[PDB]
Amino acid sequence: MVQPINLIFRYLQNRSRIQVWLYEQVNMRIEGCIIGFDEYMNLVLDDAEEIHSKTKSRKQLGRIMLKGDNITLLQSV
Amino acid sequence: MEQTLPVTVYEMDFLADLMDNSELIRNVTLCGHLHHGKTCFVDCLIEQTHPEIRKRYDQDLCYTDILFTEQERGVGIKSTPVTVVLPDTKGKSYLFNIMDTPGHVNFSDEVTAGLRISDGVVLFIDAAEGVMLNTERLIKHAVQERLAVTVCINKIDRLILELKLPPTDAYYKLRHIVDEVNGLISMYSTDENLILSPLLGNVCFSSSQYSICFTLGSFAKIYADTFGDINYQEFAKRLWGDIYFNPKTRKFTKKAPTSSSQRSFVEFILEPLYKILAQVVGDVDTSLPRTLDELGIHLTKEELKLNIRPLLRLVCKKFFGEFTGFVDMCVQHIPSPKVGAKPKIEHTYTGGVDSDLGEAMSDCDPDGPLMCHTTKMYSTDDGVQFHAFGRVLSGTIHAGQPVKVLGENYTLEDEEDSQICTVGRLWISVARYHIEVNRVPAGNWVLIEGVDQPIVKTATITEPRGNEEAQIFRPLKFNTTSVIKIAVEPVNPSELPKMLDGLRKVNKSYPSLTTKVEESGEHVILGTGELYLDCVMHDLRKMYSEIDIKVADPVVTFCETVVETSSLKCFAETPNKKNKITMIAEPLEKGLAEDIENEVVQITWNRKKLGEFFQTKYDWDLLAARSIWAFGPDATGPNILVDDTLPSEVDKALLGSVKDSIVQGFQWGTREGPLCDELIRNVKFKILDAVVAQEPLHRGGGQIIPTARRVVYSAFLMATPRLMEPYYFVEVQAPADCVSAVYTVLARRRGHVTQDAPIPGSPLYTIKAFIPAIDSFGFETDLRTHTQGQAFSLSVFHHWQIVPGDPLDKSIVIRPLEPQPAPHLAREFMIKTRRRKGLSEDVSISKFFDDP
Amino acid sequence: KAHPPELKKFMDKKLSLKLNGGRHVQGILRGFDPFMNLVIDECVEMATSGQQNNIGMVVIRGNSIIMLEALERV
Amino acid sequence: MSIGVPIKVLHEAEGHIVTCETNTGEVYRGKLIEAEDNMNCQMSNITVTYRDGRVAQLEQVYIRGSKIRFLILPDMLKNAPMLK
Amino acid sequence: SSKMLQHIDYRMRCILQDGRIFIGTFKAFDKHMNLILCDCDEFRKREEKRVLGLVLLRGENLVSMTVEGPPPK
Amino acid sequence: EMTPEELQKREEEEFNTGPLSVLTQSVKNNTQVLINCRNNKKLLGRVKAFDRHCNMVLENVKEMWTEVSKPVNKDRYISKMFLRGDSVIVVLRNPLIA
Amino acid sequence: KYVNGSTYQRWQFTLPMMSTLYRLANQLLTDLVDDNYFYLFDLKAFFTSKALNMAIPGGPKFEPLVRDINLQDEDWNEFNDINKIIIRQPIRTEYKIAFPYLYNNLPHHVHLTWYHTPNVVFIKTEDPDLPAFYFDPLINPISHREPLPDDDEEFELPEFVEPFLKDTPLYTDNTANGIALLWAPRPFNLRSGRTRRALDIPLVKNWYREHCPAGQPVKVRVSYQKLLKYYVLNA
RNA sequence: ACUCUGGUUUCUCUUCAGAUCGCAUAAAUCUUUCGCACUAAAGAUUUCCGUGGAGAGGAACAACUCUGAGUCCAAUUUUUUGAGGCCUUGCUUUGGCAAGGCUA
Ligand SMILES: Nc1nc2c(ncn2[C@@H]2O[C@H](COP(=O)(O)OP(=O)(O)OP(=O)(O)O)[C@@H](O)[C@H]2O)c(=O)[nH]1
Ligand SMILES: [Mg+2]
Repeated sequence: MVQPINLIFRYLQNRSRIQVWLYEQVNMRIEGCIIGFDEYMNLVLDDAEEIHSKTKSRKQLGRIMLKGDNITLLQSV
Repeated sequence: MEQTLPVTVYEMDFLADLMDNSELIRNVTLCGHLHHGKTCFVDCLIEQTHPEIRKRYDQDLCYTDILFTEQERGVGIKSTPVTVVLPDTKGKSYLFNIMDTPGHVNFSDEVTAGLRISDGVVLFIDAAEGVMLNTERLIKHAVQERLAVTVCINKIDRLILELKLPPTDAYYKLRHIVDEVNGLISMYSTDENLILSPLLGNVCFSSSQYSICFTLGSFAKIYADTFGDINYQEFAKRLWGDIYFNPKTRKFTKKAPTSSSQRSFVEFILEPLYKILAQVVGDVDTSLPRTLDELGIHLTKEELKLNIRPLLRLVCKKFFGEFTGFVDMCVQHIPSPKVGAKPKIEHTYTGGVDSDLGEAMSDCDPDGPLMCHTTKMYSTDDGVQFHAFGRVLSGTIHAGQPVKVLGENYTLEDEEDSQICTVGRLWISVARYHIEVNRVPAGNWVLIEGVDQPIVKTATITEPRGNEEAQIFRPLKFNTTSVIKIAVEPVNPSELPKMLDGLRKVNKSYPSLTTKVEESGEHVILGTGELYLDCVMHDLRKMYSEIDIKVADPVVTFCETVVETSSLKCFAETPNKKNKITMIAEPLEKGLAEDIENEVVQITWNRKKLGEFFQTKYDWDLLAARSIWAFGPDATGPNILVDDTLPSEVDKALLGSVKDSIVQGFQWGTREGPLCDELIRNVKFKILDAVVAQEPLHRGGGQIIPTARRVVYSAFLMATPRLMEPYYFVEVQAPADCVSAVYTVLARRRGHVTQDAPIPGSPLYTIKAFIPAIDSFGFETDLRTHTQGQAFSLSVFHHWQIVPGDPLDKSIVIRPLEPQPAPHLAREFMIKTRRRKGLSEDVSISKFFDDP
Repeated sequence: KAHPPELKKFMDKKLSLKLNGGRHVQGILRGFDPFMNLVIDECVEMATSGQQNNIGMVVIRGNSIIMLEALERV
Repeated sequence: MSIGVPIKVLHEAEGHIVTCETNTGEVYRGKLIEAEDNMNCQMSNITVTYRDGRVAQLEQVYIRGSKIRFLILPDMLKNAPMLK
Repeated sequence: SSKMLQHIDYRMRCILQDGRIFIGTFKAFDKHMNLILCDCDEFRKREEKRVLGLVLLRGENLVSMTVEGPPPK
Repeated sequence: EMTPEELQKREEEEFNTGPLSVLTQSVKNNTQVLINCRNNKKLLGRVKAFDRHCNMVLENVKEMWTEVSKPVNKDRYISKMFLRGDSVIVVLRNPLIA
Repeated sequence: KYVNGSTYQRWQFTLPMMSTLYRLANQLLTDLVDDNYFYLFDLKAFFTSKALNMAIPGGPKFEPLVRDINLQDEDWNEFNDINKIIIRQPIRTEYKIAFPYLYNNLPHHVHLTWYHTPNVVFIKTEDPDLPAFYFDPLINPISHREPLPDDDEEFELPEFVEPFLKDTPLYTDNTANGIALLWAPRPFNLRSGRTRRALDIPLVKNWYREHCPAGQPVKVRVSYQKLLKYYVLNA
């Protein structure tokens, strides 16, 4: 049975197109290429980008350290 | 209510509120062998839940065993219910309806009266004695009454303070006990999902002398409250069973490090328990306070001055605390009774689960149609009024509410065994006090006042003006057979009514008691042994009738069998001279009477499955196997009525016209029997031919029932009739040196020793033997006197065996007051029973014919 | 001392998660931590726009999880 | 010294019908199956009142205890032994 | 922490994070300020009183406790 | 934590080298500090002391908060305050004008 | 430390003292670990036998408590019809003491004896050079032969933890002696007690309370039975 | 982790004690029962040997072990924040509240 940070390690082993949702910010999600996590689910993303739902203007961010206290959901593509 | 109840850890409003939520109720029977720790375990639970009720230092408070004969004999005699509120390991309080049942095997019937109203079983096993006679018998009777079985291996201190086993070898002892119980459950149940292991929580380890009680989870929680970061359930999954601890990798391995490491049970559980008991009993003065400081226990200076056994009980009361492993085990592994309502209704209700009332009884709802079921009658100590005890399976009894009590002979077409009785009072029955309640919802046990009059053994209390299609719960199928027969008369005949009154009362108190009057006006009590009938006779002379009562010598009830087919095909015409019946009687195949009695077959089956059984198992043709009419004196009795009437010679519809009366006469004939008016056994009655009258006022009823009994009797007598002896299976627990003494005691009483096997891990032996029950009177007295008390025997009914004589042998002279030799014992056993019965001096084979 | 949330009842079950910002999600549970972050196979997103969006294996932070409903019978 | 009294009352409420309100205003009434030290409540046979007033029937529910505003327990547990 | 063991069984008023009021008999608390209140009536604003019963209020949503009345008999 | 030692003064190595050192500066420099705090308020004062939760004792504070009318910025002066430190957004040493 | 004071009223003893006093009194004590030895030979058994005008063979004989039913004066009812009675073994005196309500018409002032107490399987330790917890050869051997979790599972025991009394030895040099003191007769199962008069201590009361040994002459046998008679009349 | 009780021994008195007051066991008297009463039983009373508890009084040395009381946590799950800002109505106690939509 999969434990979650093992699948985060498998995500960076896959260097997937990880789209991360936000806590309380349902409009803006962030695409990225995941590289590293830690004990507290802080995530660095190589080519991360903001996607709204009303605007949908994907803004490119570069390699970010999105805090663990802000993420909701790590989907792929 | 508001009665004056003792001080308790909970409060009775919380008990009455846990009564409503029937998910938090555990109806539990504590059953085991004699003196295997059940009453002392209930004492430990009572001392846990009652701070003012404390065991004396040198003498164990029993707190059940509330009868005078129980306190004097030391043997539990009646099941005492105890309703406590016990907290779990997680701290959750569950209502516990606990039936402390007698472990003596003669009082096995009392366990059945607890097994009916229970959803689960805690089988108590002496850790020294291991699995004994009544532990095997209550494994069998617990998995056959469809109950969840858990095990409390009580008296583990005997592994420490008596045998002084090493902790590895006492682990081997406990593992052998758990393996023996697993083998017995796999023997008496095809299912293997009820494997008992302490890893599952099914097995609890205990010492009710010293108030030790732990499962693996509750011992792991002592580590979890001592050391914080450990999760105790995962630890409890590793504590038992060939799992070793690696303290360099800190991990539990199946492979043993160092080849001298111990198992996790020995290292983490048994060696701390040994060190606690060894530091108390050996090193109290020198080194008990530093190990007590290591365990977190501080005792007062007044408390360390105690003697070594009360100090052990106190030290383990402070270490182990409450008995939360028992509650772990009975909550995880004994049903809800919401969950346990459906196997209870499927097994014990006569309508089954598929009825409209069986559905509403499987739901177990307190706002349902009232379907209480009482199995025990508890006399108040004035002796006059009884209180029916049982569980509410649906609805709610109320005090003051009129109610419809259905006796055991109530069928839906015979509605006369019912009676509308006003419920007087309701009690939640703890053992030495009763909590008077206004109502009792479903799933709970209740003492009911006022419903005691219309019932003898077993009641189904329903409500009047509804539940018109309400059937009874099944009567208590007992573990054994009440065989020992004593005649009972008053010393002064003028106080016969008191005795008759008292006889009715012992018929209420003892569930497998049979009080009858024979045709000589002789009052007869049937019991399971001499301790059972000694307590019945004590209650008869002291509790119920305050009069003096002569007892006869104990005798046994015999059965009657045949050994060959009947010589001439016997016949009987009715007093009309129409309706000739023509039967032969032949002996049954070997093991078939055991199959009919142990419900391996039923006439409640269809003809296809019944015929398929008798074809594939006993080499019957399907001609004969589809022609079975009935099953002996009851619906499960050891005789068969077959019709081999061809449809060419007999009209089959005209034969099915009188099938009911021929079946009734056959059942009555096998119930009495022509040798000595005691049950016919292991006889196949083949109706060869049957003339039937054409018009129904000439056949049927008063003509064909006594005619069918006469042809059953004559077909039986023309076959070569034999008497059958009840044989007691005797399990003797002797020392190793007293084994040849047990053989010597048994050799004087026609007993054949089956086995003498060492109790593995104890210095004792078990001699399993087969004594005749007519030769077992004072056998345990002979054995314990001859061995100076070192050997001890429990004898329970096993089978019926043919007496070595021939009962129809007028060649045999019997001087009246002599022990007869074996080859004409049956001739002694037949006529004296016939004299006791008062029948004629001899039965001729031609008494029930029509030619003379 | 962080005990794992008691979810082997819900392993391999079809559950509908509610997430923080009025959000919703559906999928098969595959495991957890003591922090109740859930890993999900066959994840269908199910937004409030009304059209159902399959993903597959996702991971959900346990902070954002309001409720589990086991849609499958446990 | 380690575990508090209200979590003991929450463990005492298992099997009973509790009604738990969560952070998003949704009220869940039904049979509390299991509850942990954190207030993670596995409940069952749940009547749900949402914020609008709609009532749904959700037969197996696991609420994360962080989001629980309060639980209304049965008053039977006013006589529970840890509340003495 | 005797500053609220001083307040056990007093009829207390608990203002919450949404602004709702819990007037209940303060039975128990712990280190996380989870309250057990029995016979608790909720007061919200338009005035109405909503009886609840035994409320296990989680400590996250508790702002302020204050006494309404003395402990009953 | 892999540093379970009793003699823990790493928390003011935190306050000399790390991120919170900005306020030990105003413990020692006695500099005016602008605090953007959670109710869209500004607290300018001078922090006397603080530690790891960023709870600060501030002296002689002007606090700014603006109201809608469409926003006019109001002020109130407070003597001296304890500020719970999760109730901040940002903390600012007020800059070198000269 | 060891007694009350100068009044000599209460003593409290160390278990090595009680062990060596138990060993010094070994000749006066029978080393029974039970009262199963006194089955049909205890006080209740003798009160029963006195009440039934029956004599247990090793036991006392009294005057009849009640006037006996003369079994040549009863007049052949249908109850005592000897042609109905199946005789297998003679119903002994012991059976009417053991089950006084089953085997006696008119059991009056009769005492239900204690039944079995479970057989105390205490292995006396012959060798003190043996461990106190030792698989003695009196113990019958246990012939050897489980939902175990996998070793791949990540359950670790934490550093502070080990078994509860790992530093404590399993047995000490006075552990088997204290276990023997558990099964020692009174007063040796005590470690505290109240002081008794030298009159009040019968050194040989539990000698005639045993069965009289084999091979004894008749005068010592009647002496055992009459010591039992006045023991039972006292009690 | 700081402070105030209570002690223990011995001698005596007083009262209660159906509790094995005694893990021991005497004697007297009366009544009953049978013998025909040391060699005999029952019931009851009494006296002795000599207890436990409580209370009280003396006098010997111990006085704070014991029984009590008064006296190291910012990273999901609670207490070191998803917080704050916009729009419509019902009433405005013209401060604004309640519900919903939002935006972050
Ligand atoms: N050594 C030891 N003896 C025990 C233990 N538990 C009970 N006993 C003793 O064993 C005897 C068993 O008596 P009970 O437990 O009361 O009787 P029971 O087990 O309920 O069986 P029944 O007599 O049929 O009711 C008692 O005399 C207890 O003193 C124990 O854990 N260890
Ligand atoms: Mg019992």
